[PDB]
Amino acid sequence: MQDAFTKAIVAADLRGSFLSEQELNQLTNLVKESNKRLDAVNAITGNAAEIISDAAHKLFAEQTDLIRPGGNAYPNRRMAACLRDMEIILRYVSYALLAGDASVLEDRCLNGLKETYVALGTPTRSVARAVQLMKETAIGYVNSPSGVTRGDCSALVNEAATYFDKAAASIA
Amino acid sequence: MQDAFTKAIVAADLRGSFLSEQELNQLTNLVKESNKRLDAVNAITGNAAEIISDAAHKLFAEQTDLIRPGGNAYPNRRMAACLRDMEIILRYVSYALLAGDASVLEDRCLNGLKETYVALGTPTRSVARAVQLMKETAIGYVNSPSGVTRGDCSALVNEAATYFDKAAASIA
Amino acid sequence: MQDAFTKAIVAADLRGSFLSEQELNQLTNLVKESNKRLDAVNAITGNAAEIISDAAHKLFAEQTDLIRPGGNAYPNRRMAACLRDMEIILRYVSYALLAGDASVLEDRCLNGLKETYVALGTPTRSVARAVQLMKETAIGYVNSPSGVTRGDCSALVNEAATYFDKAAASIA
Amino acid sequence: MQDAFTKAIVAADLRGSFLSEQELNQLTNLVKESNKRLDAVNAITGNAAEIISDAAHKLFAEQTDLIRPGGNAYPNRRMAACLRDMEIILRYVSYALLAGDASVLEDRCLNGLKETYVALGTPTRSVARAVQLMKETAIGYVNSPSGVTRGDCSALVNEAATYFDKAAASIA
Amino acid sequence: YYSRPAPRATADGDAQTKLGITAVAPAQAVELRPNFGETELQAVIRATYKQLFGNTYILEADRVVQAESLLRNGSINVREFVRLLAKSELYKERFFHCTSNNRFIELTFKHLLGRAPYNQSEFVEHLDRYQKSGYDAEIDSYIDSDEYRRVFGENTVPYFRGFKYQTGQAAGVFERTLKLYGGDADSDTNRNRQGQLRQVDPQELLRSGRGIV
Amino acid sequence: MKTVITEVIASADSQGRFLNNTELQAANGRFQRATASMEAARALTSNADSLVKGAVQEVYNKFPYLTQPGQMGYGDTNQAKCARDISHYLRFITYSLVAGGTGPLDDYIVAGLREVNRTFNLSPSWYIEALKHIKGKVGSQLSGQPLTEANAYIDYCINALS
Amino acid sequence: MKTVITEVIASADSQGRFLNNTELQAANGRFQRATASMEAARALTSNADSLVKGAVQEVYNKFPYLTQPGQMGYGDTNQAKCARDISHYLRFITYSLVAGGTGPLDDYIVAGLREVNRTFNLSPSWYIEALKHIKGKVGSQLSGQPLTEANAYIDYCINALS
Amino acid sequence: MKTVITEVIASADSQGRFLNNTELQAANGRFQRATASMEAARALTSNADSLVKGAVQEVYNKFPYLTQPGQMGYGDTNQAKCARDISHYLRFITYSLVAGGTGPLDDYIVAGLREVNRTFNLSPSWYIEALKHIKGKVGSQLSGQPLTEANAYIDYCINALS
Ligand SMILES: *[C@H](C)[C@H]1/C(=C/c2[nH]c(/C=C3N=C(/C=C4\NC(=O)C(CC)=C4C)C(C)=C\3CCC(=O)O)c(CCC(=O)O)c2C)NC(=O)[C@@H]1C
Ligand SMILES: *[C@H](C)[C@H]1/C(=C/c2[nH]c(/C=C3N=C(/C=C4\NC(=O)C(CC)=C4C)C(C)=C\3CCC(=O)O)c(CCC(=O)O)c2C)NC(=O)[C@@H]1C
Ligand SMILES: *[C@H](C)[C@H]1/C(=C/c2[nH]c(/C=C3N=C(/C=C4\NC(=O)C(CC)=C4C)C(C)=C\3CCC(=O)O)c(CCC(=O)O)c2C)NC(=O)[C@@H]1C
Ligand SMILES: *[C@H](C)[C@H]1/C(=C/c2[nH]c(/C=C3N=C(/C=C4\NC(=O)C(CC)=C4C)C(C)=C\3CCC(=O)O)c(CCC(=O)O)c2C)NC(=O)[C@@H]1C
Ligand SMILES: *[C@H](C)[C@H]1/C(=C/c2[nH]c(/C=C3N=C(/C=C4\NC(=O)C(CC)=C4C)C(C)=C\3CCC(=O)O)c(CCC(=O)O)c2C)NC(=O)[C@@H]1C
Ligand SMILES: *[C@H](C)[C@H]1/C(=C/c2[nH]c(/C=C3N=C(/C=C4\NC(=O)C(CC)=C4C)C(C)=C\3CCC(=O)O)c(CCC(=O)O)c2C)NC(=O)[C@@H]1C
Ligand SMILES: *[C@H](C)[C@H]1/C(=C/c2[nH]c(/C=C3N=C(/C=C4\NC(=O)C(CC)=C4C)C(C)=C\3CCC(=O)O)c(CCC(=O)O)c2C)NC(=O)[C@@H]1C
Ligand SMILES: *[C@H](C)[C@H]1/C(=C/c2[nH]c(/C=C3N=C(/C=C4\NC(=O)C(CC)=C4C)C(C)=C\3CCC(=O)O)c(CCC(=O)O)c2C)NC(=O)[C@@H]1C
Ligand SMILES: *[C@H](C)[C@H]1/C(=C/c2[nH]c(/C=C3N=C(/C=C4\NC(=O)C(CC)=C4C)C(C)=C\3CCC(=O)O)c(CCC(=O)O)c2C)NC(=O)[C@@H]1C
Ligand SMILES: *[C@H](C)[C@H]1/C(=C/c2[nH]c(/C=C3N=C(/C=C4\NC(=O)C(CC)=C4C)C(C)=C\3CCC(=O)O)c(CCC(=O)O)c2C)NC(=O)[C@@H]1C
Ligand SMILES: *[C@H](C)[C@H]1/C(=C/c2[nH]c(/C=C3N=C(/C=C4\NC(=O)C(CC)=C4C)C(C)=C\3CCC(=O)O)c(CCC(=O)O)c2C)NC(=O)[C@@H]1C
Repeated sequence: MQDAFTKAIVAADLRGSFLSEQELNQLTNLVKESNKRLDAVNAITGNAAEIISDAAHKLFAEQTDLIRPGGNAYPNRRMAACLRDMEIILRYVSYALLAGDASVLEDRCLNGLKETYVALGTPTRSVARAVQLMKETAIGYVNSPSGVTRGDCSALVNEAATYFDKAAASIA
Repeated sequence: MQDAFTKAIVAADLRGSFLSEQELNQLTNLVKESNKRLDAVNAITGNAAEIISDAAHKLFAEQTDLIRPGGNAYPNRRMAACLRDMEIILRYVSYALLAGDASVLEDRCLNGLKETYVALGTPTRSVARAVQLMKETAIGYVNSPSGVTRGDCSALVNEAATYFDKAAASIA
Repeated sequence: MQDAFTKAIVAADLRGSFLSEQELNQLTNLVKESNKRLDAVNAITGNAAEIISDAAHKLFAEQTDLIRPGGNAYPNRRMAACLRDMEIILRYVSYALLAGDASVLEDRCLNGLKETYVALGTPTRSVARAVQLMKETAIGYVNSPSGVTRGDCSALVNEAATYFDKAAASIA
Repeated sequence: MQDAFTKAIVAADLRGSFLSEQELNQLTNLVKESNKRLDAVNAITGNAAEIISDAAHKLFAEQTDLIRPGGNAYPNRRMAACLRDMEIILRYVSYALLAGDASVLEDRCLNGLKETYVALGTPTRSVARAVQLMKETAIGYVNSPSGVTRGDCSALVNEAATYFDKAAASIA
Repeated sequence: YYSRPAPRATADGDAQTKLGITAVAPAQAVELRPNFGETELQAVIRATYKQLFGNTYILEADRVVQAESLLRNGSINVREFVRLLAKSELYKERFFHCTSNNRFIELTFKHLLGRAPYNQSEFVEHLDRYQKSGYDAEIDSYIDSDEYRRVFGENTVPYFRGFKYQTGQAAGVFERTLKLYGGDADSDTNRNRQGQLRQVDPQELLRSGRGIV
Repeated sequence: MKTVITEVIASADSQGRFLNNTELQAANGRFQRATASMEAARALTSNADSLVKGAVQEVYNKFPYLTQPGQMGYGDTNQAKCARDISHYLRFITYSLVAGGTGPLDDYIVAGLREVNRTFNLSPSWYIEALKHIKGKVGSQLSGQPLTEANAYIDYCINALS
Repeated sequence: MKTVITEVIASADSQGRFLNNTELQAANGRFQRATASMEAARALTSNADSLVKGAVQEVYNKFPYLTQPGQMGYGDTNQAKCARDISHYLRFITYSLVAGGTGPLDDYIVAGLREVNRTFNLSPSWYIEALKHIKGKVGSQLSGQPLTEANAYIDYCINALS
Repeated sequence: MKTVITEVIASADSQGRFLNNTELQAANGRFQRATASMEAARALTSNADSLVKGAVQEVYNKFPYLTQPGQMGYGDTNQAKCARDISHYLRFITYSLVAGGTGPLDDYIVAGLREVNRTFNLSPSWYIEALKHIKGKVGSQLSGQPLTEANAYIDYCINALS
């Protein structure tokens, strides 16, 4: 696998060089944010169940047909599959967020996902939608926590977004 | 898997509806024929060995080259395979006949058979031929038994045919 | 598998015939050379380690980049694989040499190799080069042994070459 | 598996009770020593290779028969095993040391070791000896480092000993 | 007349050698026996490593010494040795963490049973299994399953069952496994350009039945 | 989908053998029974609606608080759903009778039941009552084997739900 | 049992390798955290009882009907049980804080949670409230990291329950 | 590549679960340590060259005969290589410090070490000295935790080599 640190290393390796001082300063800074980074993750994990639950409700309010006979989220088993999937995607996203790198997400999760969905007949569009719905709810928590020292998390928040979006895009 | 009953169900499900009274009457009558249906199957199974034996003889009388050195049914090992295959196809056909549905046959047996045969270099045409030869012999028994109450089996006989033919076609 | 004898058989079989007297005399003669044949093989096996060691040194002196960061033979892990590949190829070649037939080599060793090399990004040309480097060194031993009865091994030597070359070609 | 913390928990559980304040104070202080604890482990791991190498030399100087034909450490194959084993035991000891509990070492390695050795005909006595030889060398490092903050490690040192000894005993 | 070179005049072997499946087709089976010579042990070990890891190259450091010792004492059977290898950092790093679960399932299917996946349902039972319980429970379900026990049940190294007719096979294994095997020098490799990707296309699965769930 | 017919085929298929007398005997069983099964289905199909109303209703009596504001039973949307759901159960039990196996029930309803219900906080209990109430009504319109069949399937769900 | 320390050992053991720097770094993390964790535990342990009373209570307010006769909340036995259970949850949470991993929680509470709850018809919802109410109280006695830790674990259960 | 962060993800991933408190604790450890690690790297990176010269040199003192004609230490090419190699080892050691795991070392240096060395008849011994000599020098420019870290990694190789 890969993450922010390892990555920079690898790059450096092919040049054949010690790490540039400039490059260290990326990592040095990254460290400093750690605490923020962590809490972000913690927030997702803490609220996981909910995040999904929520997103689902909204997804089905919008696309009523998914839950109608002939739709893709019917019958029960399909609905369960759909829920399961949403969760998974989330799980990965979180992982990435900690790593500070998309990779884990791309390789385990996104890679081949679209085509799977296609073969099954799952409407990729809707999947993507769900991912976004999730995104918003998730940010909601990341950004509004309780008992945490107040400061600016934007930087992290945006990176979070990006991950969600890579997801949305590749699925779609 | 699937069969006549299950199928009708599934259809009904996508409409989202209870079964039509009309539709019940398909199944109701299907039941009535059961006994006939069964005997048909029984006849095949009872004569299995023979059916094949016979068909083979005829197949090789026609296409002498198969059994000539360098042909596809030579040497022994190949010949064995060829016999084995015939049997299998038969077996499935029977299955279908009982189910009252092609599916089982199409999915496990036929689907991708052609491609296999291609890759191996086995001549699909001959295979198809064999299937027909089988067909005729089989019907022979279905249609001319002993100790059964005399009546009309045509309906079943034709359906039998169709199964054989789907086979012939998809292989060919 | 296959080898010189078996092969001739197979040919004969497709004609459908007993072996030609002429054809026997090919095999009869082939037998006579056995002893030479054997010693040839023995020479390779005896010197194996070195053959490779040698070839490698030369390979890396020539293609400096392979061992540079970013090249294919760097780092250790990769280097190890490359040595190992060389051994495997050699091993097979020897096998062939004994069999008196390319087949074994083509099927087990060369078959699929190109595509692998492609996917990995390994530069096929260099691989081929290595194979040759090996060839020359190997012949070196085959052709200059000690304590063997003096005579002419050319016939064998050339066949050896061919094997190496089939290798070079199919890889390249 | 188990360790100091987990253990205390489990005990508490069967009483059905919250942890006694007294009991917390065991763990509280255990924490405080952590840093020392860690360095201890680090010292072993850092010197591993050596520890063994050393012990072996001494073992074989003493029990010359092991390495003579008919002995248990002869021939090469066996010798290799014997070295491997020593190492393993070491590894486990270290593990324990970190955990702050014997459990892991006994369950993973010691439980059944004696009997194995017996069945093979390995002289358990000698094995035990080796373990001690190791012990002494190991302590040597744990207790005499450079560039670590100077202080008292005794407490840890003794616990280390005990682990080694449990090993020695159960094997013997 | 009844003896004459047929006009096709393909050999017996021909059909296999043209595909490159000549070694795997009726593959040889390696069994460990009640008391084993030093060579039988080392054959079995080589065969396992080659089959589980998919002819990918295992260095001298990658080997797992303990599992091999236990296999030497007699304290674990070959079936247990297989589980230990399968449940291992090295396996997980090659065929699990870099690929997608769809890709992994088809790999493990091939590694632990020489066939490819028979139909789409096989992906459902193994993907849900993985979310419900670990990787580990999933891997077990393979070795634990009756098909693993029925063939190569104990003390036998797993061998490719693909490319030969097996009872209750689906059609279109043959072709599917040809996508997975791809020749004696090919090997599935975490570390090739464009990463680790499924060969089996998802539309051919549905071509074999697809029930609800 | 699990029906008598599919199963024997499956079993036959696995062993790699022709359908012999053993399996046909079994099949025969399914067909003989059908007449009763079919009858039961016609009866449920007809009274569907009425059964549904009665059930939904029941549930509310049984669990008054559901109809209070801020609860699940409250506000028409939910009531509509609640109706729908029970109708889905009703249509599928009928399917099973006709198919001559639990099959239809299993994959459509039983599969994933738990997790669905967990994630949306549907309490199994409710459904159960619905069913029970139904069972009671059915216990009038039907009789003899037809009845027996209806029960079997209805119960099968109770057990799955609980 | 999963704690930081046990895991790294496990991982080291599986590979068959000595504990190297990688793992120690991890360990260091745990034990550094402990100081906060430990504090939290002392706080919960002390107020245990009071938290429990408050919780049990809450549940009843939230679900009045439980206290009615013929229900689960009704009659002392049940109340006793209800108390017991909530206390058990708290005890595991305290244990986990000290152990420095979810381990204790997973093995006692979580594994088999569903089926237990199903067979005895315990509604997850209830427990949850209990927890939430707790969380709220804890949100006074604690602060900063100590608090954060307490939450994490409390939540972990909420998620498992739901 | 094995770093603290990658591992916990991996472990989380295997079990199929979200990162819970357990793993974060571990992560935290990695991050707090980094400050020391990073420092050490800056120090090695700067003095690289000087360390290398000194090492190469040392080796020759230790094994005079290498510099004699017909040996491996002899003729500039070889000396150049010898330099290169040690420099490569140093670069990986710096990489590891920063990555916070042995990962980089394992994959570049260690894996395949043996066979390479065997086939080219590089004697581990040599490398070792190089390292040791280095370790000694580093034992001046650094101090406290920064030092400790540097050692760990340097050693890790010694052990792998031997
Ligand atoms: C929910 C938002 C939508 C939905 C999903 C859905 N998915 C399937 C089936 C599968 N989905 C996957 C997903 C993955 N494979 C992976 O490896 C990963 C990452 C690890 C993911 C996320 C796979 C493997 C399958 C096939 C196996 C299975 O059936 O579970 C279905 C069922 C399709 C069917 O007809 O069987 C569905 C419904 N569908 C919707 O309608 C939502 C928009
Ligand atoms: C960001 C989304 C929101 C936010 C975060 C935030 N956190 C801190 C500081 C800390 N947070 C933690 C958290 C952790 N460190 C760990 O080791 C773990 C796992 C065991 C966690 C959960 C810690 C320890 C700190 C430092 C001490 C403290 O609590 O102050 C800050 C302050 C910045 C800084 O750390 O330098 C912030 C901003 N708070 C917000 O306002 C965002 C909504
Ligand atoms: C006989 C009528 C004709 C014939 C048959 C033939 N088949 C093979 C080899 C194979 N046949 C199969 C086929 C199947 N696999 C399946 O899954 C099914 C049912 C779904 C079948 C029917 C397979 C897999 C093989 C290859 C492996 C094996 O031997 O089991 C041969 C031999 C060719 C070869 O080189 O293997 C032959 C001859 N060909 C004829 O000449 C007849 C017209
Ligand atoms: C059709 C190809 C042939 C034929 C069939 C035929 N059968 C019946 C009646 C019955 N056949 C059976 C057979 C079975 N029932 C079972 O349960 C089983 C499995 C153990 C079998 C094998 C039975 C019991 C009956 C009923 C009694 C009877 O023997 O008649 C008929 C009569 C019409 C009907 O609908 O039952 C017929 C016509 N007759 C033909 O023309 C072919 C020879
Ligand atoms: C060395 C002369 C050149 C070189 C070779 C090279 N090969 C690999 C990697 C692989 N090579 C093979 C090939 C085989 N597997 C077999 O069984 C056989 C014989 C039947 C061969 C020849 C395979 C399968 C691999 C993958 C191994 C694995 O995944 O562990 C490499 C390494 C590339 C990589 O990134 O792994 C190299 C370097 N390449 C050169 O640069 C030399 C000129
Ligand atoms: C050819 C590359 C070089 C060469 C070979 C050569 N060998 C012989 C004769 C023999 N060599 C062997 C060797 C073996 N026979 C075996 O059974 C085995 C395996 C156990 C070996 C290794 C034997 C037995 C003979 C016969 C007696 C002998 O060695 O003299 C010849 C003589 C020709 C002949 O035997 O017909 C030759 C020429 N000699 C060279 O100089 C070539 C470079
Ligand atoms: C060395 C100090 C002494 C010695 C050792 C020795 N051991 C064996 C054989 C085995 N060693 C073990 C031990 C283990 N395997 C494990 O997995 C574990 C951890 C649970 C241990 C500690 C086992 C079980 C074997 C057999 C398996 C194998 O060979 O790998 C031998 C060889 C004897 C034989 O016939 O196998 C030896 C020499 N004996 C001495 O002479 C030393 C005093
Ligand atoms: C004991 C066997 C010998 C010894 C140990 C010792 N260590 C310290 C202090 C520290 N040791 C460490 C080491 C680590 N902390 C970690 O997180 C890790 C893994 C990444 C290690 C290896 C640390 C950080 C400290 C704190 C202060 C420092 O700068 O070292 C002491 C002092 C007492 C204390 O616990 O702080 C001692 C005594 N030193 C000896 O002389 C013993 C022979
Ligand atoms: C009736 C006893 C209670 C009630 C029901 C109710 N149901 C939902 C939501 C769903 N209902 C189902 C059930 C099914 N859908 C299926 O596909 C099948 C299998 C064929 C069944 C059994 C489903 C899946 C949902 C969830 C998603 C959806 O909207 O369909 C609700 C809404 C709850 C919510 O939105 O969170 C309700 C209220 N209503 C009542 O009054 C009773 C308490
Ligand atoms: C409290 C919110 C409600 C309540 C609960 C209640 N629980 C039971 C029975 C059980 N509860 C549990 C729970 C646990 N037992 C354990 O060992 C653990 C893990 C440490 C837990 C969480 C169990 C297992 C039971 C089953 C039998 C038993 O008593 O142990 C009941 C009795 C229900 C019955 O019919 O068995 C009740 C009522 N009590 C209330 O008043 C609230 C509604
Ligand atoms: C230095 C102590 C001694 C010395 C060294 C020396 N090395 C080689 C050849 C090689 N050295 C390496 C080492 C590495 N290259 C890598 O990519 C890695 C991993 C990052 C390492 C550790 C390698 C792989 C080679 C072989 C290929 C090559 O030419 O680079 C030699 C030459 C040996 C030969 O046979 O050509 C020498 C001499 N020289 C001295 O003076 C010391 C004795």
